[PDB]
Amino acid sequence: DVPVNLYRPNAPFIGKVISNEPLVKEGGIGIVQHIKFDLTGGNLKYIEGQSIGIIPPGVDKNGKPEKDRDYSIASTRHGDDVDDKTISLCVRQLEYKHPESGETVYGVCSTYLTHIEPGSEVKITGPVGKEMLLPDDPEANVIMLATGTGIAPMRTYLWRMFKDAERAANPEYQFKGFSWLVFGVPTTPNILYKEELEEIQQKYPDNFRLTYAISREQKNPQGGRMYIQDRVAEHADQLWQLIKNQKTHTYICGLRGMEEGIDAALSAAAAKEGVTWSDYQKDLKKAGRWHVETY
Ligand SMILES: Cc1cc2nc3c(=O)[nH]c(=O)nc-3n(C[C@H](O)[C@H](O)[C@H](O)COP(=O)(O)OP(=O)(O)OC[C@H]3O[C@@H](n4cnc5c(N)ncnc54)[C@H](O)[C@@H]3O)c2cc1C
Repeated sequence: DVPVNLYRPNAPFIGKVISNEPLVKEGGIGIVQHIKFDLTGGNLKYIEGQSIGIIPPGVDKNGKPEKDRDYSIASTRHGDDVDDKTISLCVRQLEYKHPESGETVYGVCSTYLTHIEPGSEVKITGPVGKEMLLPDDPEANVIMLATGTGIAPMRTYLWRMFKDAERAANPEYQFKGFSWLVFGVPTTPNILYKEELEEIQQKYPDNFRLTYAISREQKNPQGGRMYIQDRVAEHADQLWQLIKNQKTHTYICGLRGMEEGIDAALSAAAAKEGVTWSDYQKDLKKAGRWHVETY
């Protein structure tokens, strides 16, 4: 049922860039781009929570062809125009230290993508992944814990749940549960898709809650910068009470490092009721109700 590896590295789909828009507003940190690709002329299909590969041009420092890099799909199965013709990505330009030889180092595939022009052809593989799928059950509770580009699979969920055109296109999924996104970014200009998330919470106050952790604008109770683990700690009891429901799913996505603090906070909440979270969590994972994609 789930589409997987309709295209592979040895024979990728050659798509075309339709658009490449900035998601970091003025005064933000770094570069994050929303990139939409044209799927017509191939049979790439996908669903929410999946990823695709991009193969960038060029050779590495050893003269070898650059390999596939994976990116979370940021559009629903229908694409952003709900026409089943496109796919979108949410791509950060990787750049970093002199402690790697040079000045700023720029990631190969992410710089290629963030600066790519409409009309350009791109090698696309996939889709891949079965561990970040949304339940078919419209009454499920969905907790979403995202930092940075980890917003990508959450966008596919929330758009399927809450976009008018999606609801009209998806007879069998009329979401009536409760979802709660905790989203960590450094600044308010760095809140990817801010306007549309806040629009969704406004329209569906009983079905969507939005919580920000903004490190350059907020301090945790210990006086440090506010991170997502701080917000999960602040709301640990609320989150644990939701997690106790047999129909609750939790999704974690972002750059690696968030999980440790999320676990310590939930562990303290569950312990009050004589539950060891690490054991409860293994069971959730086994049941397919604890989903993690970090990188
Ligand atoms: C399942 C999955 C989904 C992903 N989804 C997304 C997504 O939606 N959006 C997105 O932007 N990315 C996503 N990523 C990461 C993405 O695949 C690429 O790793 C990333 O874009 C960087 O690739 P590059 O080609 O730009 O960098 P490369 O040129 O491949 O450079 C990467 C290398 O630089 C180093 N490095 C990384 N960060 C630092 C740092 N600050 N300090 C020091 N060295 C560093 C390491 O050596 C790393 O191997 C995802 C990864 C996976 C596995």
